[PDB]
Amino acid sequence: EHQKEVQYEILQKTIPTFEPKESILKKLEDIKPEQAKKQTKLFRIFEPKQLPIYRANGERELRNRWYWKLKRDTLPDGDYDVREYFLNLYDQVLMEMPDYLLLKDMAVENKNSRDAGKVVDSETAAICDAIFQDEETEGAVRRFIAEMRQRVQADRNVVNYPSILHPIDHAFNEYFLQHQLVEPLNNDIIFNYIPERIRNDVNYILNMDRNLPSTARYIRPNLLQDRLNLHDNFESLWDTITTSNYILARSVVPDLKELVSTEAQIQKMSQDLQLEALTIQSETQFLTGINSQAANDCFKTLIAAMLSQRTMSLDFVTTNYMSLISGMWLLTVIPNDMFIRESLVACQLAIINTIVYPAFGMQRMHYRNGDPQTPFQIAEQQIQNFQVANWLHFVNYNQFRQVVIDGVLNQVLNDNIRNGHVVNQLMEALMQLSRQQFPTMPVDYKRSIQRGILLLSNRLGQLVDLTRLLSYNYETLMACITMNMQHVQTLTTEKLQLTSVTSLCMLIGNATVIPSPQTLFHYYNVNVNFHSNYNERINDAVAIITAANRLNLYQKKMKSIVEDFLKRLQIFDVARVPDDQMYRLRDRLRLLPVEIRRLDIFNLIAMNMEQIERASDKIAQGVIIAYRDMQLERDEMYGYVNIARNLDGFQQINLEELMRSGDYAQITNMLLNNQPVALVGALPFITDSSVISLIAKLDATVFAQIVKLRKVDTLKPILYKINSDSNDFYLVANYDWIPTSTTKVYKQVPQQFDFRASMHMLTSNLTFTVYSDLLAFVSADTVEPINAVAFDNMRIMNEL
Amino acid sequence: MDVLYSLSKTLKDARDKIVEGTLYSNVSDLIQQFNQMIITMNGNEFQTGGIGNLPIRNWNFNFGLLGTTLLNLDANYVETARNTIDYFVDFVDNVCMDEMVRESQRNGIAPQSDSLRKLSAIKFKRINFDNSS
Amino acid sequence: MDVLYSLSKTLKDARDKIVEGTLYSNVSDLIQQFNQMIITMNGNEFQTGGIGNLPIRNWNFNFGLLGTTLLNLDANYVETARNTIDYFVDFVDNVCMDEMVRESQRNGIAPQSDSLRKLSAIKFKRINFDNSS
Amino acid sequence: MDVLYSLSKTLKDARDKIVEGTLYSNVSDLIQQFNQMIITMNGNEFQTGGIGNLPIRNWNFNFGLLGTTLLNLDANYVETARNTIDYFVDFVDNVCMDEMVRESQRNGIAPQSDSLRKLSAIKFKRINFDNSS
Repeated sequence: EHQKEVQYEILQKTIPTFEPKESILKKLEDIKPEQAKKQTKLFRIFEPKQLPIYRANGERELRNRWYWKLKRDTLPDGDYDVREYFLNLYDQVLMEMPDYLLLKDMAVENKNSRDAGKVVDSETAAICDAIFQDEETEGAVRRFIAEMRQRVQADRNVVNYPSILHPIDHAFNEYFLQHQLVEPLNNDIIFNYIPERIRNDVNYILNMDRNLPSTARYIRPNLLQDRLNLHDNFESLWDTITTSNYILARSVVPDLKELVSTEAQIQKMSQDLQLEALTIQSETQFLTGINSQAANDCFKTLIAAMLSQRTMSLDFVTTNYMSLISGMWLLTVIPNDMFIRESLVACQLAIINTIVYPAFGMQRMHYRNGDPQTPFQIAEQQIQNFQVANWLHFVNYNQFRQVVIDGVLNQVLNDNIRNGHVVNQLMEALMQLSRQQFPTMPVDYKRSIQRGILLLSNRLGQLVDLTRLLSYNYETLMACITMNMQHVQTLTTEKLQLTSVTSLCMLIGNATVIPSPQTLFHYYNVNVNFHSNYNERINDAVAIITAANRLNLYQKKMKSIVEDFLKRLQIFDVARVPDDQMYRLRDRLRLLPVEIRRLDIFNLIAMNMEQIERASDKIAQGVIIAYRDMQLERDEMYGYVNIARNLDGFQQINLEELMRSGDYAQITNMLLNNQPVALVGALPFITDSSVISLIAKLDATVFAQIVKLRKVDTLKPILYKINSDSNDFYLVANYDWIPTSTTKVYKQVPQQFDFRASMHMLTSNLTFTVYSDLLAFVSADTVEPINAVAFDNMRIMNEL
Repeated sequence: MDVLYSLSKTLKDARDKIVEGTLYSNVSDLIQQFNQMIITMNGNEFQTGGIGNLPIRNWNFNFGLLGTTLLNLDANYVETARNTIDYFVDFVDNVCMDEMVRESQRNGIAPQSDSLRKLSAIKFKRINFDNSS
Repeated sequence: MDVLYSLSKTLKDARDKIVEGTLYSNVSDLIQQFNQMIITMNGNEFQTGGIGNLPIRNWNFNFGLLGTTLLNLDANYVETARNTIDYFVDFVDNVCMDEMVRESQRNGIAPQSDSLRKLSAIKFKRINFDNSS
Repeated sequence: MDVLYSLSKTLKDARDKIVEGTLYSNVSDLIQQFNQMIITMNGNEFQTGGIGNLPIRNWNFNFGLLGTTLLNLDANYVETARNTIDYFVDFVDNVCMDEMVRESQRNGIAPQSDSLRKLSAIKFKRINFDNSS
């Protein structure tokens, strides 16, 4: 068998299931819902700062001026890394962003106000104070700063607070205030949140024993469907998902109560079918009679596989015929979709060659695998009985029936399995095989196989009621399914022992087990939590992929995004995904539209890339080299400075594409032969306050290492910030020379602080409460399980 | 009939909206419908004409999807879009000339050509778009 | 008057765009406007007619919102949409017949019917949509 | 010529779609095109007229972008939008009157005015929008 395990391991290495199959349940029950996040600050990218100004001859004035300086200017160099940093800022905003906002918890007192006054941040209180204290703002403004008043309304649930924000920061905060993902909760929404079968079941008694105020709110789970069809082409991912849903649904189905005492059952089955008279062996026929490790685990296996759409495989011994006789009931209750094709045809052919074709005198069939016709399906066209043929034609076409119920697709039984009426035909077809004389079988094996059929055919009601119960548990747990129930033949199969089926047949009593409403709600909780997790992660993934592609990041390696994506679904072993499914999960995430929330934030960040980049003070975005003495420009910011307004008239050479190509060919030419040019990049610069360095013409000397190194990474040009504080300024002041410089550092001046375009009234609510559980508000009882009824209001477990 | 109007409405809009240099958010909801159209129409073969001097043409659809990763649509995307649009416009032109030419005394409101009887299935129902004319 | 055109433009588009089998991204911006319309119009009662033989009809709006969770619109969504659209179309038909029938010598540019004087408030201003005719 | 139709189509839609009280999702794809238009047209100067009695007008574009942070468009956004739209409408009016007045025997299909010869560059190609008329 050492070949068999290594071939199964070669198959298993490409499947992302975790090797402890029970442990996945922990990793599936520890998917908490995405907690409602509340913000305590106001997302300030910029801040006002006092800067000294220089009145266009060099002299530093006797006052300062407020400007919009970008706090935390961690902007890197080069065109590529700067917009990679804007994507880092995009991810930082997405993980920072609150759902709901209450401005009253951020409201702080306005220290100057002549009544009481409440601004909405400690930093806007500091800005408010500092604009009130200085001697150069307007009298209307300085009067108003101690006259503005919040508007807090106890009715209508609104608050209005003044704020001093940048229009960019105001765009982000007003986006966070308008679009909130929070919305009213009452008893007429919790009533719709539970599934439809449980709403209209008389077995489960649910109502509201708790009050909900008007300030009760929640968050929708986003229970939208797949958008990525994982079932048709992602077979190794679908294997992992069916294993995870399988071990989930296995731990939810109820344990069997009040079974047959196993020793009396084993002795009855050992005296009815005798094996000391026959000779194949004595014992191995009777591994059946186990109380809880065979019948109960078969019950779990059947319902968990049917709920998770996990394909099963049949294990048996062909000489063990009672396993095949119970396999007949397995084939009539479970649809033949469920079992893998070779095991289905193998057990079916075993049942037919050992029981049904020896019955009616017919020669045993040779199957020929290549046909689409199962052995029952050929057999009934070869058998005329009207009693066995009814059973064979049932099992030939019992399969699931695909219908959406409240959006979700569901795999349902027909109503003959559903009320257990089909077993009244299997037992009619089985005791037809019992009054059946076989034409050439030895009589001891014939009497043994007829009495082994009579072991089954005398449990008419005990198995009618068992397949009523099995189907009812499948009903009540199918209602809490929130993803699709797609039936795809999975790779690995959950092996079923037919000995466990014989145990479930011969050991069930009449005690009804139905899922209690706490484990019926908990299954729904973990299904909705996994589906919420799944959709919110896909939205994050298409956000990051679409943002990284619209921001021209092509060293991005989207496989890393998809690897960090599959780690977060918390059921996958990402290092075992095959490369074709990884690249196809990549090119399937790119056909999806971005969530409107993510797309609005990307629009907020994409248009303000230039204002955040060009107010950085660490980088300057390109250098004019003109080779003629263009004159030093007067600026109130810097004094005299070689700052440039446009890159017009000259050549914009992209420095990023120059770094990519590496052929140079041009900047070498235009640098050797002294031709004017404008290098567009995101370089860092040397600020330099020296007139001696201005006369010595230092800026032409920082470009020859571009053709020495053949690298534009070390390009650090020089800004000529000269002023009265530059302690070489007398050469500017005493002599009659015109301020000239060869090259220019293209840079934008920062925006000055205007109080009119920065004061804003922010509006939110007052004191609501979000609720994450949404199902602790349902009080939950059940009818006494002796009185449990089916869909038809007839009692399941009739047998009492 | 509804899906034929839907094919023509998407081809008209994709000649109008998918142009060179336009922003992607202007066409972000049209490219998804056009990709749904390509996904639905692949693997299917049609046969138009066969009455009078209208020639018999066989139609086979094997096209790749359009990209959803640009910010401004460049000329590569416009040229591959113009190829796919010109093939679908020739297809719908011959389907419309195959349908206007036929008639029936029994139930005239039903589609008469083979191509429009094939398009009247629910497999092609996801082609459907707004019905504004 | 602006909100009456907005009601009619959304009802025209929702008869056109909300069809069976269409993709959700084609109608993702219309369903939000139609839900804003339902949210605005609930709890309000109107009274149309009362001049000549135009009969007095009372209008009460109590509707649930439309779902925002499909990928392709199935026939359930289309049938509940057709119900809500038919009620709103009957409402706006009777409001328009109540407004075309009345006149005033004093200031004719003002709304004359009671329903359009009630729709001219800022409570109903969030109904407003594009004004393209 | 394509960008002139695109300017006029966005100005027509932004007079139509950007109104008071309308939902932001109705105009979420138009504001991005109008911001792309503002970003493209800034820093450029134009000169219209100069033939007959058509007066010479100089055009300079220095505008801020429109906000993308409202849920329902309030009247502040509508008034600043109406200002920017009225300036661009006056610009495109004078460009169209400068282009209809000129002609050439050599190649008449080419733009003749200085403003439309300046708009025929690829710098202005990102203005482009749907061509539906």
